[PDB]
Amino acid sequence: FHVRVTLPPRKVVDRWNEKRAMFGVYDNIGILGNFEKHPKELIKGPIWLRGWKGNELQRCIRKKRMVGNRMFIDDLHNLNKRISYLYKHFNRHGKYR
Amino acid sequence: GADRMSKWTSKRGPRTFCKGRGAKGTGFHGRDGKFVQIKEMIPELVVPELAGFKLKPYVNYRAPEGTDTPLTAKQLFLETAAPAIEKDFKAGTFDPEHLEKYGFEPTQEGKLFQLYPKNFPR
Amino acid sequence: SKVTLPPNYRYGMSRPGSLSDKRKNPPGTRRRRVPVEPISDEDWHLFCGDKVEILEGKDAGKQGKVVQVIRQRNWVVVEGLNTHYRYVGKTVDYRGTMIPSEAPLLHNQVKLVDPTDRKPTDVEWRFTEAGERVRVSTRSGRIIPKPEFPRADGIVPETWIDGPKDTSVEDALEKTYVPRLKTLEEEVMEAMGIQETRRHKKVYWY
Amino acid sequence: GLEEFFDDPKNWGEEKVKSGASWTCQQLRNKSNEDLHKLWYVLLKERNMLLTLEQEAKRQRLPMPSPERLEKVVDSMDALDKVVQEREDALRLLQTGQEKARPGAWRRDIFGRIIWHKFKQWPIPWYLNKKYNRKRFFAMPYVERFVRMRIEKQARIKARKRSLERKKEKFLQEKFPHL
Amino acid sequence: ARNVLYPLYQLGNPQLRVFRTNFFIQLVRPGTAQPEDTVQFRIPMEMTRVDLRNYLERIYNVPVAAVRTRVQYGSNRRRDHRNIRIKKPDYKVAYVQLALGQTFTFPDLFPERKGASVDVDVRDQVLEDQRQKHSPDPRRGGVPGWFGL
Amino acid sequence: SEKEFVEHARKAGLVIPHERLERPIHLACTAGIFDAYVPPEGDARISSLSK
Amino acid sequence: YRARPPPRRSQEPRWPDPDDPLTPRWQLSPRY
Amino acid sequence: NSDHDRLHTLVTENCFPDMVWDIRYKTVRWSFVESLEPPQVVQVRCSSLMNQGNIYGQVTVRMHTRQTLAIYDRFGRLMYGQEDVPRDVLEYVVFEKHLVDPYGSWRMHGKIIPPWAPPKQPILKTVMIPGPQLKPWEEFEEPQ
RNA sequence: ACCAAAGCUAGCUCAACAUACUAAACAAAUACAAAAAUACACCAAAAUAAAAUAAAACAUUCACCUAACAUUAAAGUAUAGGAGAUAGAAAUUUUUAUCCUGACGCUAUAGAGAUAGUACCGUAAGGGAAAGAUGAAAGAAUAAAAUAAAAGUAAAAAAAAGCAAA
Ligand SMILES: [Mg+2]
Ligand SMILES: [Mg+2]
Ligand SMILES: [Mg+2]
Ligand SMILES: [Mg+2]
Ligand SMILES: [Mg+2]
Ligand SMILES: [Mg+2]
Ligand SMILES: [Mg+2]
Ligand SMILES: [Mg+2]
Ligand SMILES: [Mg+2]
Ligand SMILES: [Mg+2]
Ligand SMILES: [Mg+2]
Ligand SMILES: [Mg+2]
Ligand SMILES: [Mg+2]
Ligand SMILES: [Mg+2]
Ligand SMILES: [Mg+2]
Repeated sequence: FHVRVTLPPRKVVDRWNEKRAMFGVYDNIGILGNFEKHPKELIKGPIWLRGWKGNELQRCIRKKRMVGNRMFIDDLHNLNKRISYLYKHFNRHGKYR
Repeated sequence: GADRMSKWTSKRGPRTFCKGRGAKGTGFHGRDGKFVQIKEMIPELVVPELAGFKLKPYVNYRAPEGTDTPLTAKQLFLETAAPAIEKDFKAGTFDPEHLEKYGFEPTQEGKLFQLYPKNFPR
Repeated sequence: SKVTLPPNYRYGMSRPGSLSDKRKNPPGTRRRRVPVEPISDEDWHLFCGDKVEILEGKDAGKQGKVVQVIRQRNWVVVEGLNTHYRYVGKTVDYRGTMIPSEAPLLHNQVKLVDPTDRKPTDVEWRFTEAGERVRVSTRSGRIIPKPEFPRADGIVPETWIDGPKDTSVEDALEKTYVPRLKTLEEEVMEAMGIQETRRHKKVYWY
Repeated sequence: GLEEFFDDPKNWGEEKVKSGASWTCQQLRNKSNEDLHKLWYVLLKERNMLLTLEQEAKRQRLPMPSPERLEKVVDSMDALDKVVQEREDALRLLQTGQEKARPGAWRRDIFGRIIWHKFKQWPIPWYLNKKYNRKRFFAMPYVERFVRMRIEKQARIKARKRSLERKKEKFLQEKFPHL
Repeated sequence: ARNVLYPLYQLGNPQLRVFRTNFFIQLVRPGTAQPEDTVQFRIPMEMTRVDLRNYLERIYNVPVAAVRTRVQYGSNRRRDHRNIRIKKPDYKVAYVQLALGQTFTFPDLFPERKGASVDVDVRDQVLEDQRQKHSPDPRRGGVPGWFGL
Repeated sequence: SEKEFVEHARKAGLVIPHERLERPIHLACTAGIFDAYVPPEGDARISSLSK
Repeated sequence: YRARPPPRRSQEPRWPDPDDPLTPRWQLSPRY
Repeated sequence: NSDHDRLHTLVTENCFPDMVWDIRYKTVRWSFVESLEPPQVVQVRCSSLMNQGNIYGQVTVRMHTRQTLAIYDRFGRLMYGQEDVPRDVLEYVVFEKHLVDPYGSWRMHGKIIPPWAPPKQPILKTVMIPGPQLKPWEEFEEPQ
């Protein structure tokens, strides 16, 4: 439980940088823009997670279906094993049934 | 157990394991079991005469160097054949079919020191 | 020959293969990495042998001559300006020769000074119309000559005497190459008169 | 002439022995092949003498007098060898057009890699060679999987190296806000 | 030469000639009492007895009579700081017996200088005198001698 | 089972590291007083009178 | 600061390269 | 006052050790009270070394003056002498300056004491001077 | 007071883009008992995935399980199933070009096993680690400052009687 004996360097974080000032600026692009673009298109990230949300099993299933043809050998094997384990646990284990 | 990182030399085996250390062979085995050495297989050092040679292993420190201009095939051709080709073309006797008189070797199988097969060590 | 260094290597104004550096950092050490500002060879304007001024430190405003530069840590050192005093002659029952050694300084703390007004200036690289790249000051607008410095060997070409195993300049610069289409082997054989009639047989390569 | 392995007897006990600078490529190229051939042995004798001196210094547990002479001689011999190799390469390019002085081929061994198999010199053709015939230059169908693992491993190494370099650049920019 | 491809020899082939040899040898002082006519060399591992005989007879013009070679194995017991064995390279040792009755004795390549010994003795005496004069006076009992009074 | 101690403080400088310094030592003084003054034997009885 | 240009959906027709092997087939079908 | 930086500025590298080495772990109370005879320059000497092209000039000054020196121990007890005694001392202070150096501060370099100078004041404590330590195979020799 | 304790870095992780994918070294030697220059050959081979598990047993069955078609729906629908557990489409529809890419991921028992597939352990296939911390300068070790905070000891062995406390 030994704790450090010196003051850590105080992080000089500013609230008025470019990212913090323009955070989510076009969140209402559709509503205020005569609908052409959903707020889905502003999400940057993995291809299988743009404008989508699910639990671990659904996320693994979607990843395997979408980008499973470009995964490495061990990555695909790990994804398959994780899918199998999640299927078994979710469909056969738990309390509330 | 035995080692695996160590080199597998001739000192690490039985009597029947007699591996060479990298020296080139110099003959064959004769009739009664002896080794017959071939004179032509032994290298002959072509050592020049250094008695009257006026150069030393080190250069003068104040001697200037030169800009690095590695010799290329284009420069070698310009130095050895371009003047002859130009003079012959001006004279009008140039023969494109025959180029052996200019140092060109159509086939390397004839001469002693071949270039592509590299018949000479050094 | 060159020495190899681990990526986690700290430079301490000592030769990497020197005994002092070896005793300071054994081969089994890997210290914390210090942040070094990336400055390229085309933007490093601090050379060895030029006069510079000191910005911050105990000797604020003093000028000195650069004696060494270390590009790995962006260090520049001047002779006898930023000094701490250390004893070099240490024995069991005797001490002495307390000499002032000098600490290294950064490029942000050392800036070049032009020889005209002897005042601090900012150096920017410019391309001259003559095909040369010479440092040009911006505060005044003048070029700074390259600070020629003697090499570490310790010999100057102006005073050199040839030994028994040195070639003369004329012999070294004499050109005797005749660019023909013969190999060194063929030329040596012809020169020494070695006659070989028989030729090699057919040799298969695979 | 067995004394040629040693320096002059008047320089034996001297602490420092001075010598000239090393030979350079331009100076070597300026010379003819006769002078190059002679200078090779001129440097060979000096290199043997310097090696003898270094070994004797190690044996006697004393520093070698000015050991830069061996480095200078090695550099000069390397420059001479480079010059001769350049001349031979230029001549063989002019005469045959082959870039490499030894025959070779881009083969694919049983491990799936692409290698540059150099050719050895034999007295019999390839189809009659006991030792050469049992070699295998091709990959079996079970090697594609390992080739894919090699590709993926190299890709992972390169990707994490790129990420490391990007993180280092960002950290340096944050640490030195000179913009 | 070494690290080069020797041309294949077949019946009637030309004699193999090497123009610029790649072999570098060292002359070493024997660690064991050898006869007067024996000279000890450390030679590259690719050199043979005939190669060394030609090397000595042609480059140096030495009338050699016999050559006997052996391979000395370098120790591989010393461990690095990573517990990895460090191997000293193996080397070939050759003994050359001269022919015409010439006797070779390895010279003293580091003769001690009387002037150098005298200078070293003078420096040692000066250092001892400096240490003696810097030694504190026992009668002072640790009180510094720099102050006047 | 084979861990060892470290940090054996030793000072051993040789002529090669003592002469292989790239930059030289920039002294600010000298070893001693060259041409050391020898005061005259009589000073105690001459310090009494100013002139 | 000044905000980046708004994301706008281009009204001009889009035609993927038929020679690209990586383009999806639904963008090359006649229904597209 | 134990001001090492200003002491380095004032005295030179040949004067700092001889005055700090054996005093770092003691307490000194040095005061200046009077100077009967003003310091007088005795001689000036110059040494030029052509290896580096550097010239050093030292000036010797004879000084007869009065201080009050009291050197204390690390435990706070008196060691050398009382604080109110104004003893007279005659010394020869030799200063050195590097003329080639653009800055060139005048720094104290050496302190010459005459061989015939009276012995310094005795210390307060007693001192034991042991004889030569003898191995069993050595017999003591009495000097006469 | 010893033993000790605290650094912030090495580097890792997850995605996007991407040239389009077995890196650099390959002088000589390397499938003779690998790193041994050199002799009349022989070379090549395919034939289903199984089971652990679920059906509370276990026999028919048991999604993913190293084979491309992605997304919004039709739809968990039609169907297939000891018609049980469970499995499960299709016809037909939607998907506007590029930058805006970094981190409400870890900081040396964490993050890759990794300082390294190295020491070491096995005949072999194979398994597989721990270990870094001063400072602008150690070319400032008669070296300078912060904690003297875990368990274990010493400073300082114990005096009838008892879950050690109230
Ligand atoms: Mg083993
Ligand atoms: Mg054996
Ligand atoms: Mg045996
Ligand atoms: Mg024989
Ligand atoms: Mg033998
Ligand atoms: Mg069951
Ligand atoms: Mg159950
Ligand atoms: Mg059962
Ligand atoms: Mg059961
Ligand atoms: Mg199954
Ligand atoms: Mg049925
Ligand atoms: Mg049932
Ligand atoms: Mg770890
Ligand atoms: Mg405790
Ligand atoms: Mg009780």
